Amino acid sequence: AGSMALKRIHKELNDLARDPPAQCSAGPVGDDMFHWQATIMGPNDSPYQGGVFFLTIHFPTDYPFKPPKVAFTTRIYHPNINSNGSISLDILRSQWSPALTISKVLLSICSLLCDPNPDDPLVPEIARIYKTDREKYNRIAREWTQKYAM
Amino acid sequence: AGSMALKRIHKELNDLARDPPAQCSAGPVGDDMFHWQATIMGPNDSPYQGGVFFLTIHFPTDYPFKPPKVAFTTRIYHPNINSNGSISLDILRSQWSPALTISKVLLSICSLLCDPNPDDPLVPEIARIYKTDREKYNRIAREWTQKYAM
Amino acid sequence: MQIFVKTLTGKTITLEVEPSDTIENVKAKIQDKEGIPPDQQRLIFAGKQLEDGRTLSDYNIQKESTLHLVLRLRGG
Amino acid sequence: MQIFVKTLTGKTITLEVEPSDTIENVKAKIQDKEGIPPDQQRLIFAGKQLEDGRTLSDYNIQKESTLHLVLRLRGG
Repeated sequence: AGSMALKRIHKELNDLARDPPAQCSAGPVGDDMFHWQATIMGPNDSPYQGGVFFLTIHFPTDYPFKPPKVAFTTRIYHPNINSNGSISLDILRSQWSPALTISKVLLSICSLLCDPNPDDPLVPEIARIYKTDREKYNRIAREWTQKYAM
Repeated sequence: AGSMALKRIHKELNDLARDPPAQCSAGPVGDDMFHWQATIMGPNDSPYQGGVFFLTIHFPTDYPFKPPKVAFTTRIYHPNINSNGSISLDILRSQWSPALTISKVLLSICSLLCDPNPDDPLVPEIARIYKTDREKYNRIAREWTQKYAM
Repeated sequence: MQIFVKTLTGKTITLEVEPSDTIENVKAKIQDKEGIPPDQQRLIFAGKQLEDGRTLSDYNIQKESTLHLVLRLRGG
Repeated sequence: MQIFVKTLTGKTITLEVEPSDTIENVKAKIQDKEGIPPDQQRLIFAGKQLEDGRTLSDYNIQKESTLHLVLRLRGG
């Protein structure tokens, strides 16, 4: 019913625990299997290197047929992530499929950290800097990672 | 095996006893050849002048192929030494070679006391003072040497 | 019991530990085989940064569990 | 009580709400059944864009009232 969602989330949790990705980690916040916390590790060779970014994840009651709600709780300087921690990733909206898993979602966000999408930006002002002065962008992103992510 | 490490440590101990450096001294804490204590003497012409700084040294079981673990047990005001007595010296990490010895390590730390590295600092807040107000730095370092090092 | 520790160097080390080991104990062991100062170490399991005084068993870390090891940025 | 929410996809959803619900509460509920981030949502009733901290009852939104939901333009 929603017992169905729970069954699926337990399954994803078991899969994660068996072999978790190196660049991210996730599990229930407390005793509510619908409410998870995640860490995304700043990628190597990025201005986010060394950062640990915390995310909130809420699974809907008819998972896996709607996507999870996922937002950054750590501040991050990125053209595809806004001040609400809201994340611009198609798989979190129109492109979700019950085939996908939470690990796939976090790996997509790791990948987004490595490779921003400045031509279809959530935050135009950051994309502008990314596109015209990548060095300043790396400066500011590094500074935020030091302020907020360690 | 680790009999191999012991053989090497005995050797370093014998070398030290034969002709020890003037500015430092080291040997086994008790009956465990892997656990040593050291004194580093505050250098002349430094704000550490007059201080005796105690260190702990633990040799790993596959010495000399991993570096020794070395930390200050006396509090010291320095941009490259933190509140855990942890010491920022490359030879204690990526730059260790089985060629090096404990005497070389302690001499490097003496030298670090004479010549801090404020542009690549362990403790940024101290480096800032070092770089902008060397006189205040010398004041505070002198004060800590008097509180903690005699 | 054995546990794995994954890094951002992708690399995986194994540790022999007890359920009653504290997180500082685990960091001590990582310093032993990797030479990484405990104070540089951030340990993460199931989306949580692990607290130094807690035991493995407080986090339900069991045999064959995997932790993530993340190094803080530190100057020389 | 039940309220309707009309979109520019012409489409109509229903919500169970209380008069004391705030507009951010209503946006939370819309995120729940439609997956639309609250920050993308503009809610409009009787010619006014609704303010996040106000309650339904501050705007005289009653049972069977209808609100308009308009999505902001947002990039990826």
